[PDB]
Amino acid sequence: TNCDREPIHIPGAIQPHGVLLVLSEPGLVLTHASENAPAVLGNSAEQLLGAPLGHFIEPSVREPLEADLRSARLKQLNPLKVVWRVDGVDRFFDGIAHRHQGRLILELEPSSHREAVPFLSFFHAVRDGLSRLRDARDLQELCEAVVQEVRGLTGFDRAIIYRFDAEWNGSVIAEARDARADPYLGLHFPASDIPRQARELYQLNWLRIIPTIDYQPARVRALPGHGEPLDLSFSVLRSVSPIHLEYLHNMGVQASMSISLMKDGKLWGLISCTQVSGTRYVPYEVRTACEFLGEVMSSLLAA
Amino acid sequence: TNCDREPIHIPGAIQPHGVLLVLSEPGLVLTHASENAPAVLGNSAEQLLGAPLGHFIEPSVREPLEADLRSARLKQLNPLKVVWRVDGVDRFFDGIAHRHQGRLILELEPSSHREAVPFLSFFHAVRDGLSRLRDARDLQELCEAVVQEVRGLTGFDRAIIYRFDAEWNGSVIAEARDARADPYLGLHFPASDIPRQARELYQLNWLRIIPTIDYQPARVRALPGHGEPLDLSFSVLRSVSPIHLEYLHNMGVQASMSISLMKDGKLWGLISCTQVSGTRYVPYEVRTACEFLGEVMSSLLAA
Ligand SMILES: */C=C\C1=C(C)C(=O)N/C1=C\c1[nH]c(Cc2[nH]c(/C=C3\NC(=O)C(C=C)=C3C)c(C)c2CCC(=O)O)c(CCC(=O)O)c1C
Ligand SMILES: */C=C\C1=C(C)C(=O)N/C1=C\c1[nH]c(Cc2[nH]c(/C=C3\NC(=O)C(C=C)=C3C)c(C)c2CCC(=O)O)c(CCC(=O)O)c1C
Repeated sequence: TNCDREPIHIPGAIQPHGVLLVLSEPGLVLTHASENAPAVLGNSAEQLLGAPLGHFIEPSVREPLEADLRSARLKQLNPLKVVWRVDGVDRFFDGIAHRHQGRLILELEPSSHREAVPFLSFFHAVRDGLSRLRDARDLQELCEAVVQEVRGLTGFDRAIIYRFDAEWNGSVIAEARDARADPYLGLHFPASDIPRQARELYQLNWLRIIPTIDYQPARVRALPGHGEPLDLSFSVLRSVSPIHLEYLHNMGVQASMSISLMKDGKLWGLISCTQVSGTRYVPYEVRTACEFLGEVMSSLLAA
Repeated sequence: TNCDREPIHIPGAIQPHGVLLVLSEPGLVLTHASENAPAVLGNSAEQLLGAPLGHFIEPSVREPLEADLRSARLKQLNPLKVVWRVDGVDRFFDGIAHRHQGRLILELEPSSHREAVPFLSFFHAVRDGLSRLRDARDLQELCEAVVQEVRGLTGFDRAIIYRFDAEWNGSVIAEARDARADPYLGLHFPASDIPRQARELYQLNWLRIIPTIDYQPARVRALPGHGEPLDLSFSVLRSVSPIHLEYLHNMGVQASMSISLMKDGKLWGLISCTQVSGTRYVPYEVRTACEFLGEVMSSLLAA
């Protein structure tokens, strides 16, 4: 059987800090809703399933949101501004929507604290980060620049560059760390620690975040006739493989984030961040800044 | 005498769509002010020279603005939010401040129309642009991607990649254009069209914009004992060489913007945009998005 066979893209559940909805097209009827929607949204699955999205959206946000969800050209439009009028009292969310395997999936994460101008942090993060990455004169300086930059933006206890060999064993070739985190720099690990179906998924979906490894997976409920396993390959809230969560627990890690490094269309390595402390709910603008720096580093893996 | 000798970094004047101030440190006393300040700011040079900056700033913006100007770490903090309370009635500006040759220069450009969330356009421009640049498989596709991207963001009639040879002659190696603009693709030009002191300045200051070639230069006035030619090398409002403005007039160009392409610390080429139509007051977020794409392209000039 071994490591490579557990699926991972169809867990049937999400990480409960956000809500996952599936929307029909073109009508935007909710055909799936994750069952943590009462805690996060103020509505039940029963109120949600089969209702049109617009019924729950503050009316002045509604028309542009529906226009974006139908756009196809959908991020490029992410993040979507979603304002949920429940009882009502608005709740504010960043929507990340995508199409995959014929379904339109909308993920909702509570909008960040502040007031502190939208997208200003991303502007500074990628400008300052790009010039630090360009200062690097070789691969090893590039790696150290990225890991210092990502740890600064996220606050993670540890950030490494994890590089794959021929073979798919990995090596910790650069590390930035708080002093509370043991040093993994220089360690090599077998290929099965990131098994083959994970590596294949990470060639397509370049960012994953587990802000706490202790969560109760929120099942995705569906209208009768619907689900059938939801392919969650491109969903940021996808519940991750339980055996990886026990790897993290045994390693003493409470939260994780990694970013794929690509070279010639093939997975080259990861930027891997870990928290030994407590949780790490990285905000949207920070995650996206980090993933953007991973793309820059990936494009600089040349000569 | 010839082309290489006219200075260009000390014209004594600026392009009048913004205001240039020089500030003492640490006290932020205005020692220089451009003479278009009545039109743009609502104050005269006489009211400005020798007054502390804070006297003109809306009080809730004032402390953070002064903190930034003293920071050193100054962009990284650009753009500064500057709210000018004159009579009073607030006016809103993006401040771009820099230190050079011992002076602290603050340039003020009216804040953009809207309402349309700050920095959202930059977020989308650099994300969408980076992935189009990464799609390029060789230098020629890179060049065509950049020129299509920059023309899309700015609306310029023409955008070219202008590459320097051994020698500093130039070649138009890629072009995107409205059909109203004659094609320069494939043309070669002598080194003197971008003379040596311009090329040296452009190795240090990677962006220049002339939103209309028909402007009355606004003299920079100074307190007695002060100016002495203000070195405007890193100032975005620097009035450009009059002979270049007549080159543009004869070429039939009403507005221009170029971005330096760097390779191994040496000027490699320019992204050059021209308007045959009318003016081109490119907004701050667009200019910065374009310059960021120029840095990415510069970093990809490798192998
Ligand atoms: C055969 C089953 C598995 C064994 C044994 C094992 O050790 N992992 C197994 C399955 C598995 N791993 C992952 C994802 C994963 N694994 C890592 C490994 C590391 N994290 C570190 O900090 C270090 C060394 C310092 C290593 C090595 C990483 C980075 C990841 C990516 C996720 C993350 O960033 O935390 C999966 C997929 C989990 C999922 O995507 O659902 C599986 C099934
Ligand atoms: C000896 C004096 C000069 C002669 C003769 C001439 O032709 N230019 C001279 C001086 C000069 N040029 C510049 C800056 C400059 N020149 C160009 C040239 C081109 N623009 C085009 O569209 C093309 C071809 C399609 C060419 C060739 C460019 C792009 C620039 C940069 C400024 C801009 O983007 O418009 C200067 C410096 C002007 C300044 O920075 O003050 C000078 C003195």
